[PDB]
Amino acid sequence: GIALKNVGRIKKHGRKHLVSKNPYLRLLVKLYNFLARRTNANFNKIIAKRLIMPKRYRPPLSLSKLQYHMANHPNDIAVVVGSITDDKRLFSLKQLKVCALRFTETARKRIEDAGGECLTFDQLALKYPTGKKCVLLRGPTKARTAEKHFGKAPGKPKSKARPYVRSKGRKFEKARGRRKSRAYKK
Amino acid sequence: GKSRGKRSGTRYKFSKKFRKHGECTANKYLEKLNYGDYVDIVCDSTQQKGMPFNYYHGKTGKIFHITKRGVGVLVNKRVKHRIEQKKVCVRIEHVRKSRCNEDFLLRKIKNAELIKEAKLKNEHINIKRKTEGPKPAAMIKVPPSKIITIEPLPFY
Amino acid sequence: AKSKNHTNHNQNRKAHKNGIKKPKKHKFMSRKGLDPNFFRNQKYCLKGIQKKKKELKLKAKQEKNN
Amino acid sequence: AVKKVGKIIKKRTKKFTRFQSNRFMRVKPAWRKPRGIDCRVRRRYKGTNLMPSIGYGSNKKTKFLLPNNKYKYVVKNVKEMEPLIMNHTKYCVQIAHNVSSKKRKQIIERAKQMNVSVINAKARL
Amino acid sequence: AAKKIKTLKLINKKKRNDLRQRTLRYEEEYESERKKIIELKREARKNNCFYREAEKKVVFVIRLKGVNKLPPKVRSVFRLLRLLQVHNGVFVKVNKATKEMLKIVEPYVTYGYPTLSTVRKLLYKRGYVRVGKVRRYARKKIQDNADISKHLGKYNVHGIEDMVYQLYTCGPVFKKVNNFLWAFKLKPPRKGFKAKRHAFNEPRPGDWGNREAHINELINRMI
Amino acid sequence: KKRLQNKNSLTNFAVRCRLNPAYKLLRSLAVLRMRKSILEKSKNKKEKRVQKQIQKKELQKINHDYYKGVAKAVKKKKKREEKKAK
Amino acid sequence: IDNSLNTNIHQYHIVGRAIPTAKDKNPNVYRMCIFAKNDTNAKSRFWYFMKKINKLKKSNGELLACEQIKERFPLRVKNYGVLLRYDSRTGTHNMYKEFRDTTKEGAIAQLYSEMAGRHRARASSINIIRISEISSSLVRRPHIKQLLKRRLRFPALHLPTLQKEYRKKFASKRPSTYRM
RNA sequence: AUUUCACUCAUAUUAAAUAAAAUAACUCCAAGUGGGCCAUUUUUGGUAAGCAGAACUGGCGAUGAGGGAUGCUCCUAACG
RNA sequence: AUUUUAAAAUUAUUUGAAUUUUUCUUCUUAUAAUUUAAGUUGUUUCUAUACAGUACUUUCUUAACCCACUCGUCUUGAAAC
Ligand SMILES: [Mg+2]
Ligand SMILES: [Mg+2]
Ligand SMILES: [Mg+2]
Ligand SMILES: [Mg+2]
Ligand SMILES: [Mg+2]
Ligand SMILES: [Mg+2]
Ligand SMILES: [Mg+2]
Ligand SMILES: [Mg+2]
Ligand SMILES: [Mg+2]
Ligand SMILES: [Mg+2]
Ligand SMILES: [Mg+2]
Ligand SMILES: [Mg+2]
Ligand SMILES: [Mg+2]
Ligand SMILES: [Mg+2]
Repeated sequence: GIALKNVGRIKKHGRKHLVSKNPYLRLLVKLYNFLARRTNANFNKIIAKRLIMPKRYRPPLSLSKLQYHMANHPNDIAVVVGSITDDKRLFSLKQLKVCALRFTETARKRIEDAGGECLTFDQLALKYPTGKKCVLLRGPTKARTAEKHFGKAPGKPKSKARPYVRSKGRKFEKARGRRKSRAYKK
Repeated sequence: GKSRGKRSGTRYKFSKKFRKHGECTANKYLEKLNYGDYVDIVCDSTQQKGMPFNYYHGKTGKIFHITKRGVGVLVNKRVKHRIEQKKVCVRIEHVRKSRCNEDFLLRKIKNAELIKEAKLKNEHINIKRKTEGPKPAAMIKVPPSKIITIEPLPFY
Repeated sequence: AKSKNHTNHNQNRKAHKNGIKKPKKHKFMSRKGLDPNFFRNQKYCLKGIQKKKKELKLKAKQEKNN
Repeated sequence: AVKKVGKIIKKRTKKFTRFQSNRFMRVKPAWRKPRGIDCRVRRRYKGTNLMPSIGYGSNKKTKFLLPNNKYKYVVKNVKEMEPLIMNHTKYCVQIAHNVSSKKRKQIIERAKQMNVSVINAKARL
Repeated sequence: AAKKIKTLKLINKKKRNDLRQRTLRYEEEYESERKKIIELKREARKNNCFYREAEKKVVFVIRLKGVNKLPPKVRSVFRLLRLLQVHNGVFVKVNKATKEMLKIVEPYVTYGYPTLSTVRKLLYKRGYVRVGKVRRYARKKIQDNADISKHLGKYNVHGIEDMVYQLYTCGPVFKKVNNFLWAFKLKPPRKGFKAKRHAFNEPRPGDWGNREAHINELINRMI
Repeated sequence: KKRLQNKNSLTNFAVRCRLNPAYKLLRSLAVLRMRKSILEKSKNKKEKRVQKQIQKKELQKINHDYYKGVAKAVKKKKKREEKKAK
Repeated sequence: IDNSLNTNIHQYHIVGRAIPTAKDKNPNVYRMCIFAKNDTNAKSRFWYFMKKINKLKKSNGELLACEQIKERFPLRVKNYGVLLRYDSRTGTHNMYKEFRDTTKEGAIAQLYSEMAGRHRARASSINIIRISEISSSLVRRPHIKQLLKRRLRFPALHLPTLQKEYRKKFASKRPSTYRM
């Protein structure tokens, strides 16, 4: 015998393949794997990796944050591997160039009315093979509500986690263990 | 039943040494402390206010709080599969400036001038410490009249 | 019938299976309950510094774009 | 033991028979993995039945070849054996069990014209 | 533009000539040291004095026990020395720290001082190399000088005699050369051991001590 | 690349000269001085006795004195202990 | 030349001292003569005795010489006397013995065999003091006096010892032990 | 204290050695367990026990192969 | 389908220098070939001038030599009186 850990076998931890059976997405994965391999640019590698991630790691990005992130990058291209949504809290939109996976109808209409354009990834692969003057962006990955229940258990000292409750009110879990008046707080 | 008090098992730990009783000197009250310093926790039993707990007697930490007569110290402690940071609040008599750091400080100060001189003459300097190694050869002079012969001894 | 009542046999093999973990080494910690009358003054110092910095930056922007 | 004819090597020829199937007739000879404490076959005692493992696997280059040194293809009518006109040196044909004699005569006659061998061209004669 | 191959073809030839010259000077050094030591001792006997020799700086260590039933502190040190199974063998540098590490594991090994010809025989008959990106290494046998120069030619070693030189004497490049080699895997000895239970210095047949210069005879029987 | 047979680096002359570009010269020189000396049976080896007379007489007195001294010291220790035991 | 008859004991001469210090900058020097199987064992015994007798440990000392004394007349027959000290199961004793040989280590080889055969004493429990040579007028043990008469003769009464290929298993006449 | 500007502190031999050191770090969802026993060394009750009760490590259990005639725990050594 | 290449070695003609002074002396400082490089090649015979024979492949049956306690289960522990 011999004294190795994990019998000498190396370990990896992430997702290895697509789960989705959409044929257009499979064509995209083939294309960008080829680009990443034959032009190792650290731009095509990251893209080829990101379009394999599950849904919870491809969050949406709104128009207002898109414009705010590109405020000091005029005449550049923003790249997102999620969806763009409209934002009714914006009053005015600039002229922008954006590539992404999906656009909502309202956001697509608003972008084109201000003089910009929307691109798909097979067009950015054709005009920007190595991602010159392209800026990679992503949306909030820890804003989902499910994340508000994770972490330290609600009942440990100074935990911010939400509990799982039938409903909300003065009659639902607010008496003993939540105020000093009933034997202790938290 | 079982008896686990706060001062249990400290009969010899918390006792003064021979012919060395009495309260502390007056210069102990003139020591300087600053944030981030290394410090030793040594309980002094003749001051009963703000004594540390049994476990921490003899440990070393860093300062995270200074008050009128108190100091907060960050100390590691092993709990069963991990190490936890503990926040220990003690009074000023049970506190001593740590000496575990001084060789590094002297080394830095002294190596500064050697580097400055070597670069001033544009030499090549090596400043890392050297582990004790094998010894070289030498020629040892010895008169024949000085070698004494020995042999095992009989039993008595 | 009686039984065992204590042993910590096999406990540090379990402890070393996932090693002895260590603290996290952050750069800042919270000053919630620490020495007051010193951190309130620090709040004032930092507000003054930020005011000066922002005013200079804003003035530079104002003249640069004209 | 090991059997070798040409370049084809078989690592074992005997079958794996089920433990205790020689002693009780309600136990069939098809292999089942032994589970259960105190088995003496699950624990690899010497002198008893062996277990099958992935080590006895065959060379990838010669895994499905017959002693003919070709692969086998089973056909059901005359039209099914169309693709064999391009690779007539790597494949041999066998006729399905439930085809009549009249259909078999036609299949055999076409296989001869294509220069492909038939494994069982003597049935129902 | 077939000039892309000719400049490389000249570079290889110049590299080969440089290696030849370096090897010849190494041979000179070996003969000179061997002769000087043989004269200093002869002069010491004449002038009523003793000439104590320099001590060794390098040992070769073999493992003697399997992987079952060991205390944890022994397992840690075996891992840090890169000795993982029964009859492995590696070179080790001699310091205060390595001596104390070697005292922990003494009853399970045996070691000694290797000669130049023993080093050469080990490197030519049982010499393997780690090739690849860091942490992906692909054990390969030497067969040529390309792999050596590719990984280690930044410190000016180009070929197998250069690392023989750097191993036999603790040259400036010892950590890299030693770490470049795979751990040696060796046969059992041709006439057996005496008793791995007992020590070399015990008045019985035994094996596990430090056998200073008798290591060469043993590792010629399992090479 | 496909792997091939690993050739014996010591007894296969072509690969031995491939790894060491200096081995041919060293081996040739060794063969030359080997043939010279074996050809000098009954022509040389006759004076090697003369050099024996030259330098063994030089070293003999020193070696003889050294071992004489060691032996005398061991004997003196014996007598010194035997006198004390009485 | 016949390795079936060799013992593996030789004699060595070792010299050593302590590493000089400020309190002692020219320390005493020591020598011994040790019988062992190789030079490494001789050094081990030297440091063992340095520790037991003086206050030297190998870790703060250095070695000056290791010689391996050879013998001058390996075909003349000498008389030897040996002084011992060894441990029994219930105490420790010291002894004097005599041997006849052509080498000192040849006599030490006999001594280890005899002390194992007669007293079950292991090499780990034996300390050797003062091997030397003794004249024939000062021999004490009767079994050595028998061997130094004027005209020593005796018959040979041992049984034959034959090569393995002539050591045949079906004989055709039962052999004789007489051999005159 | 904090903040802003200047100058400068060994690296390719890496501010002491060695290292199939990233086979790392961190989140989520869950199973099965919570009657144990044995050996060297230390050790409590008892005249003692193949008795009862603790400590560090290695094992049996969950594990077969060669040796100890035989043998769950001993020696070598762990399995395509 | 173009690294079984380059290089290295060998042999026979060469262009120059050393030294160890030589039918294996060195330094690819010019062309040709060969393998010791660049993981086995050749010659004879048989099967045989056969179409299933007593030969070859294969499946059963019966010996020898070595080895092999009754499965499932609860249990620290099962071949278990
Ligand atoms: Mg294996
Ligand atoms: Mg089969
Ligand atoms: Mg079981
Ligand atoms: Mg033999
Ligand atoms: Mg043996
Ligand atoms: Mg043992
Ligand atoms: Mg086991
Ligand atoms: Mg027995
Ligand atoms: Mg039998
Ligand atoms: Mg049996
Ligand atoms: Mg169980
Ligand atoms: Mg029971
Ligand atoms: Mg059972
Ligand atoms: Mg019973």
